[PDB]
Amino acid sequence: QCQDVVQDVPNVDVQMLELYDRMSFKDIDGGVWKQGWNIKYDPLKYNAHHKLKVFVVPHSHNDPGWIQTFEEYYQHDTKHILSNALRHLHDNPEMKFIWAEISYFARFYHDLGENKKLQMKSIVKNGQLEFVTGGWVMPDEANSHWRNVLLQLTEGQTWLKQFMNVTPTASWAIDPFGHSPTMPYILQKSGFKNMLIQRTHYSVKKELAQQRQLEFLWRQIWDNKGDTALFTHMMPFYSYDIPHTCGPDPKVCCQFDFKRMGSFGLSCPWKVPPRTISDQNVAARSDLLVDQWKKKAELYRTNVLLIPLGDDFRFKQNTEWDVQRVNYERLFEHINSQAHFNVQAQFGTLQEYFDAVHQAERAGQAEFPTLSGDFFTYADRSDNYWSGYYTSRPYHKRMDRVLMHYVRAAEMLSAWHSWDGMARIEERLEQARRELSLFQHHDGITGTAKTHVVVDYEQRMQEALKACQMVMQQSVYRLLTKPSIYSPDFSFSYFTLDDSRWPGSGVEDSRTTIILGEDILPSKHVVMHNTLPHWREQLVDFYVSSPFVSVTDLANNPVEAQVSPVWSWHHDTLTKTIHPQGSTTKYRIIFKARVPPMGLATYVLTISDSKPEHTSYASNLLLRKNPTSLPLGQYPEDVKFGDPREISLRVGNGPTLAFSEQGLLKSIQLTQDSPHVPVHFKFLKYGVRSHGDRSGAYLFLPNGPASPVELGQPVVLVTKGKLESSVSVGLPSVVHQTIMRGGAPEIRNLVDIGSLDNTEIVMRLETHIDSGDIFYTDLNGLQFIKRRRLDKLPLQANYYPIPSGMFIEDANTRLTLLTGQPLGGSSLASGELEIMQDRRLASDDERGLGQGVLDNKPVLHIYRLVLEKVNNCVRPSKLHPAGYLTSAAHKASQSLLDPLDKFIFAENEWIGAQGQFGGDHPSAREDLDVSVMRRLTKSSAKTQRVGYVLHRTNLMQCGTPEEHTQKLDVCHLLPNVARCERTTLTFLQNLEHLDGMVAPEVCPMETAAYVSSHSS
Ligand SMILES: CC(C)(C)c1ccc(CC[C@H]2CC[C@@H](O)[C@@H]3[C@H](O)[C@H](O)CN23)cc1
Ligand SMILES: [Zn+2]
Repeated sequence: QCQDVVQDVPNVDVQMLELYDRMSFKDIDGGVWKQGWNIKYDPLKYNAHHKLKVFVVPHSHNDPGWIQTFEEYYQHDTKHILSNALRHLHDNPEMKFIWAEISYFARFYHDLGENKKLQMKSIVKNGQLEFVTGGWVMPDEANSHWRNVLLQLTEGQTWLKQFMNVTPTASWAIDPFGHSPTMPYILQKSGFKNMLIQRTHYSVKKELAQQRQLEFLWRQIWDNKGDTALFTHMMPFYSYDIPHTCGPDPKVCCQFDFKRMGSFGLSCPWKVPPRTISDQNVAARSDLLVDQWKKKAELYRTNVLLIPLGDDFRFKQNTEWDVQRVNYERLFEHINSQAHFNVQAQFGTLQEYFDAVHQAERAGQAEFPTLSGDFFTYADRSDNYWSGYYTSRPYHKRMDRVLMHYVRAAEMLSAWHSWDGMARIEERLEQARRELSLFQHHDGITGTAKTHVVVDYEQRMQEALKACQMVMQQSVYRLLTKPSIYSPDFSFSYFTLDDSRWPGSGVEDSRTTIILGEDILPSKHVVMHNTLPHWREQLVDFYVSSPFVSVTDLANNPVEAQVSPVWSWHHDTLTKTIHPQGSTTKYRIIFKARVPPMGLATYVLTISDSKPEHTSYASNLLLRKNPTSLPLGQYPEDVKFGDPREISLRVGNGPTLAFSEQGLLKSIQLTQDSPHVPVHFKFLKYGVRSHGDRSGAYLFLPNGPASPVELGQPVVLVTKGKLESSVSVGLPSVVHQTIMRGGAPEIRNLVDIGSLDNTEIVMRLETHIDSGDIFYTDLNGLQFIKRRRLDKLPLQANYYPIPSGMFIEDANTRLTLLTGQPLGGSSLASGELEIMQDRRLASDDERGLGQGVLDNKPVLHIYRLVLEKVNNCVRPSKLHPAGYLTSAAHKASQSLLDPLDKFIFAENEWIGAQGQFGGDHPSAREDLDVSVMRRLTKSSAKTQRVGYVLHRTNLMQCGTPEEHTQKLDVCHLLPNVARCERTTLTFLQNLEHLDGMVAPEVCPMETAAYVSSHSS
């Protein structure tokens, strides 16, 4: 039944890792096609019986924020583009136009009067205006999580189905900076038949063009059968603009951009202007244009040619619509009437192009190659590799992952009930989904926008977090209060969220202290939520106003707890040291919470006069020369001091970690008997070139390999507890922390690059693992792909996105680093892993942004570090392009991305409180996730509908007995089920009516969607 994703290497015509190994990547002058060759064709190829069919496709690339904000561009440009498209298409029935960004289209359509709404629907229904992709945005493909690529796709397509009555089946991605196979994966499971891409390495375009492999069936790297395949068109030239879309010679194509004659303030840099088409020049102009088209056609296999016609924010002015349309109409009338050309040219849409290509395929005219792999890391010219944006603006990259999880938790917690309109649940969730979707844009999460635009995206995401908190806390109050007592004010705050890692300690003082006292309040209820569909334990922590606090469950059973101080790090501008201060007023309490699948668990925190029986207190040791006292108020244990030294720590039965005198990891010992395996953390810095091209928001152009950060004699703080221990050190630009709770450690870096211009800070791991030139990185949090370091390419070409994790391995040992934020990284030598923390760049890199990156702010990066023996694991063969996580590594990733949520009851007494929700939910096998749970109907619908996205990853078999778990049937999670359907991933089309109303579990590496219908 299920394909084996480990043991069968797919047979494909093009495999990108293998192609990379063989290619030479020489950057030679190809002539007018600077990165190609002088294309030749046989004029006799086309004739009366075999004509070249040419589709000229007008378009306008509209960024939802870049140099201006979304709203600034809407007011200045996009509202005029859309208004004039409506008028011009209405008045000219043969003219066509494609549109990608639904965030803008929705913003426009809601402001139109009814007369114009009807006109707009008519030009869509008749095929003149065609939506391509239909997502909220055209997202980044490097840093984005697959869950959020799906979220923004669904937001735009749901809008289109409701208001336009259409669902695109062709995708258009002309500007993201390199391309991911996560896109065809999601698109093919969302009803798509075709997709188009543009920004791939110039050497890749040349190689594929020579073999006519620019159109291909793109399947996943593990897919042996080919059921994931999606037909893909790669454009062949340097840009999507008119000079790089008519043919190989931009000096010629520029003459066919009729906006460049002067009055629009545009010109042709190749020094020959366009000229108005007339009866006296149309034969010579047609000669030149058809010659360009026939050259382009030589690179493809059918007699159907795609010619995009557009650029950024084009088709704004009425006069521009006229100048392009009238000149092209004169060319078509001539060309189409001159038999000697054997061409039929017309305005078209993207779908019309793909339909004609496949008609040719079915007529036996062409067969297409199969392809797997990705298209990172992009270079547009010379050694200019776009690996800088894997790290740029890292504060907002981390915020993306925080809001990702809060959107999932708010949608899931509120899905359990139907809500009155007055509760504003749908309103708040729509806002949250739309702001997170907007940020997936290729100038949002990428960190490539102007400073004031980054500020706009941040403000929008903060509003979205506040929306999620409101929805979550109203839902907890309803799920855990006796129904006949439940008395909501939908504007009131019953709970406040407590989040230990966002914005994080030393970033923002945002967390509330639980205030207890004999003369004010003896106790406080807290609740934990677990969005994952299996029973979960996790340590949780809260700030409390006394160290003498104990924890009980809601059966009044004692729960073991640990109290630690609250430590903050300060750059002391007097002593010129970075050192910690302990609170005299607040303390941390830590305990293990145990929470049902997709459920809630309540605990109680109670003050006492003295040390509680079931609460312990951490010891604290400050290692530094020249110490001064550190008082901690009521904290029962005195801080200890010492000169810097090496130290070792072990929590529970977990690993034993050894640290250098500078507070950095030096070894891990897995068990009592086992070796101390060398695993060393080191911080280094890259700089910028003093001559030639400069690093900026997009480009990473280092001045050689990185140099060690000079550490001096840093201050190291060691906290030792029964439940949690840690080592923290104040380094220049980074407070580095290693935390131990009995399994793989958690690493946290508080990164403040300060005023260090032209510096990139990297965290490196050095091991003696015999990895050679191989490492693995993930794609969109969905899959791990094999990388090979290539010494034939420069350092920056060997950097890849690290959206969620990376690893190196040999026959016996693996080291995996999981991340809570997307960052750039590599393995530049055998046994090494490295990941960039932040970058501050004084110069612009000449890709249109017009500024460096000088707006850095403190960010708390989070990680898990997993060292494992792998000699017993069943792994793919040497030729397989994929890799897979172990159970421990996958759970460590989930701990970063989807932790327990923590709620503190706001008032003094919670009347009607209950102890647990979800105790009867099935606890599914560990590789299965409910990625999305979303109610799809408002309260007035007679038949309620709930949508689920189910994802099964693939974990290595390494000899651990599988325990029994329960089957998860999402269609029976809510009562009174009347129907269960399998749908596309956007929920917009029903694909299968399911027997017995049971939703089957999915295969490894597959994602399915189901909708349950319920009688209400
Ligand atoms: C020549 C000059 C002015 C430096 C320049 C260079 C490049 C560009 C286009 C940049 C591309 C790729 C990066 C990307 O950030 C931008 C926006 O998303 C916009 O849609 C055009 N894109 C625009 C202008
Ligand atoms: Zn763009």
